[PDB]
Amino acid sequence: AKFLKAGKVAVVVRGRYAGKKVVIVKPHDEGSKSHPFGHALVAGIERYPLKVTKKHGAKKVAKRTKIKPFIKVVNYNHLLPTRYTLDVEAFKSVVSTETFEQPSQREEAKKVVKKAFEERHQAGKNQWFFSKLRF
Amino acid sequence: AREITDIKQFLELTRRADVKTATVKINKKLNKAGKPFRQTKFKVRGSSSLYTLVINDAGKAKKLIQSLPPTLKVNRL
Amino acid sequence: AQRVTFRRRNPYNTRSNKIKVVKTPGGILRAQHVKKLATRPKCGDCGSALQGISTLRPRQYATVSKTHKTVSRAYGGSRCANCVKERIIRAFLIEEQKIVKKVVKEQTEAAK
Amino acid sequence: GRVIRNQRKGAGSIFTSHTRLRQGAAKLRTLDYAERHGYIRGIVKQIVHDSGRGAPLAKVVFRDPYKYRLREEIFIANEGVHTGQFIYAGKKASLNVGNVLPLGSVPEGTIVSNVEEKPGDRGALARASGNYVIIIGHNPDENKTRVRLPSGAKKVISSDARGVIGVIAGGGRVDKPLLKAGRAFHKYRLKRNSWPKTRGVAMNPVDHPHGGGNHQHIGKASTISRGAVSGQKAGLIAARRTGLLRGSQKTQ
Amino acid sequence: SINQKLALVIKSGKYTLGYKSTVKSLRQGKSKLIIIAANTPVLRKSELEYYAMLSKTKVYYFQGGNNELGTAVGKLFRVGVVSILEAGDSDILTTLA
Amino acid sequence: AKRTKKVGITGKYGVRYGSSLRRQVKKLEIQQHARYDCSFCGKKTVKRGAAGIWTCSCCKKTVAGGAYTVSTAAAATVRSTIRRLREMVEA
RNA sequence: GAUCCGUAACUUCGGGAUAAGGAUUGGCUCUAAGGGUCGGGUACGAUCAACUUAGAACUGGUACGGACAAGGGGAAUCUG
RNA sequence: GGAAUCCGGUUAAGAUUCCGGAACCUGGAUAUGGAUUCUUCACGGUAACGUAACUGAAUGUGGAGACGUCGGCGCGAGCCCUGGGAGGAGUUAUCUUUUCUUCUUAACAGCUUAUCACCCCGGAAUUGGUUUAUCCGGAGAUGGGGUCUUAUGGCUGGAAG
Repeated sequence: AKFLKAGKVAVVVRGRYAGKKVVIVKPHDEGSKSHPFGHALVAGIERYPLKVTKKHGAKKVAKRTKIKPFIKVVNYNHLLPTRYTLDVEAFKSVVSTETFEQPSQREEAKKVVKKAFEERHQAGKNQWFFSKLRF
Repeated sequence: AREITDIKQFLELTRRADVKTATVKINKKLNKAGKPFRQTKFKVRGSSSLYTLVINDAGKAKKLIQSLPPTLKVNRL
Repeated sequence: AQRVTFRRRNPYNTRSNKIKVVKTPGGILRAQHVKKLATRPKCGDCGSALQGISTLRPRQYATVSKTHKTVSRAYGGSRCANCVKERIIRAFLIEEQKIVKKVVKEQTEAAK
Repeated sequence: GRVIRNQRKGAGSIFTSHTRLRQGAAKLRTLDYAERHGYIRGIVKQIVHDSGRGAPLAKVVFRDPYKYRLREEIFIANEGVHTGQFIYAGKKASLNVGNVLPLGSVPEGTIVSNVEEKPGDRGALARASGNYVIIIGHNPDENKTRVRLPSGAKKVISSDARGVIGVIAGGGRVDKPLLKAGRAFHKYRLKRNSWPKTRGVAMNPVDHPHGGGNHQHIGKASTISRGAVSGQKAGLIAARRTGLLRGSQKTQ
Repeated sequence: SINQKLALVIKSGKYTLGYKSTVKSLRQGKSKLIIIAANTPVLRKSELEYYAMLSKTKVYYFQGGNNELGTAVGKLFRVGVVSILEAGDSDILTTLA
Repeated sequence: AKRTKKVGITGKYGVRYGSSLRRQVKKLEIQQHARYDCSFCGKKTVKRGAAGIWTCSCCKKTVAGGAYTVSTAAAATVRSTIRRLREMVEA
């Protein structure tokens, strides 16, 4: 079946986000008058939250667990699809084709993904997604 | 040893407080097929590099030497 | 037909004593001493020259900015985007197989 | 007479080994805790030509068990190994080509090479190209192992001495004639200094026990005793037979 | 034999040879079966088994190298993986293959 | 055309060295200068680089082997001995 | 020297071998062959630039690798 | 092996060393601008990767330094050869739009520039591409579109003074 779906977690293998884990937000299985190949709209995590222990204080536990996200159109061949799944409905509306092309919308959409991803990592749902892949 | 192409970037160079001196070099050249014309070179000497501004329009050259600061030790030719 | 000399007191044709003959604005030939050529940096895995990195003699890499000696990726000026690519494939699949290798032994200890 | 040539061989002036281009001493890993209790896995990174030697050498990198660093050892490449292979060094490792195991953990008839003599001397026997020992038997009490050396001489050694399974690469090397004095020149150019060894019968009575005469002849028996003296040992030292070997030398 | 079964899919079914067209047909859910040669690299074989389990596709392993897998598909080059897009009238789907 | 009758590669030695010595060289210089099949990628690209070193052009894997051929006759039976001796352990 | 012809015994079949042995060779005037780049909707022509080889006529006190440079060759014996 | 200097002029004899102009390196303090930041530690490209920047100690890994010889091929530099033109000198009983000669551009810097290599689209037997030399392609050729190394070359600055 078509496993590249709108909740699937992928791992980028090519280009400035290589090794950074993403989740497919909108699969475009073929074509565009833009990017003319099978491409997916992914939301990712660029700077992973560091490991936190009992030793870290109240303003260090906040500083350790910040999340820098990114949003990206990426080729299917530059994705390694995983078995993992992440909820996507919190930023389904914000990330679209209109989000790119006008970069002013890009930063106003990156904030929603940061608010969403940090809301998962606190009360730590989806443990595999918020860990840096080691290579 | 570096050409400056923006004429307003050349004018902010002259007040950079190390440029004590400059020079205006005139070269008799031709405009690519026939008749001669007057090109002028505005060379300011910075503390570590020489900036050059070539001006082909000899009218626009006249509006630039008045735009030089009155303190610059301008060496004509 | 203007013959030329060395300019330093090494009169031998060594590696450090190369000569290119150039014309000066005095209208004469003069030799100029050319340094030895820079090699490209090579990839740490495959050994191929890795692109986007400027090729300088090794102490000249301290005069240039960061973006002449890197590309924008994990393992920038060290590995070559295809050894990085197989590194992510290999890290993902073995550590996923280790998740399989954990629980496939958890049925043997549950059924012996 | 004067000092003859093989007595000058030991003073080590021009007769030392020409060891610039050597890659290093080919050695097994030292017996740490991992090598004698379980195993450890290294990666063969490069198969490389070492000057003065016929066998190729293999850089095998290992993870240091006690410090975060990498340790590169230089093995002799057994025949079949390739760069990128995982090599398993230790007691409880598997009987594959390339894995170095103690001799007590291999069955009888296992063909190993680079085998230690004392457990811990990092590789002594069966170490030139093509060679191998055969583990022919175990004595599990007083734990010993009878092996057969490449010269056919049988030897009992410790069952904790290690060795790498397989034979050593570059074998069949000496089946090609050198054809030239240039190839023998370049052969011994990276080993020592004894290429052009003028026959002792063509020298003078100062230079050798064989020199002189109005014909080129040895004059006395060329088989010299073991209890002879440095300076007399020119010929066949302690020869228990001479002439062409007809029959089965080939010791049982 | 298995080589008799493949010879009908080449002449009466739909398929793709090569790696980049195979994992494309995994991503589209268009593959029915993939046959991997024996001498494929283990990392390429590991993701082709991973792309199958994301699509619930069955993996068959050929009993030979890429020189003799390209022989069974009737071609003079060497193929590393063949991906059956469509069983035709052959029976690779319904057999142990 | 067919340039030499029987000397083959060893015609570079000309008339020297003795014919039976140039015959044993021709047996091995054909073997060490030939291209062998790679075990890993299945291409015929493996060429010798030095005595006992056999490198493949594409996939770049360097395999250790015999001095003039990739697999010697001695080490092939060794690999099948240790193959036999290992399956007496797992069985 | 170069070009063309012709090359033996013997051989380890690679050589021997420039084997041995012959012919030609200047100057001038021509002929022929060997090339580059440009425009053809989805058969050719303009033009430019090379020294190489072969041939023909004429010519001279039969001369011409005109100085320079530049293998003597063969039939064997001893020996390494 | 190696941080970094070139041109022009000058002396009775010195010069990559002096003089005029124009650079670069190392060590050191440092001030201002640009950049980053309310998503704290930059964004763009599918990607190769781009850039005026764009924090990163311990420790670890890797690259450069760092490398044989011969052969042929491609490219560059200088030299040689040659055409017109602008000067000068020679020959000129006769001839010769003739014989000789000057016509140059450094280090350094900005833009651009390549074999190789890599990326995307595509999926090839009727096998195709291609070297002087036969090697490459389903482990993805030919093809279309791109990215990089800047040896090297072109233009401009240096610089016609």
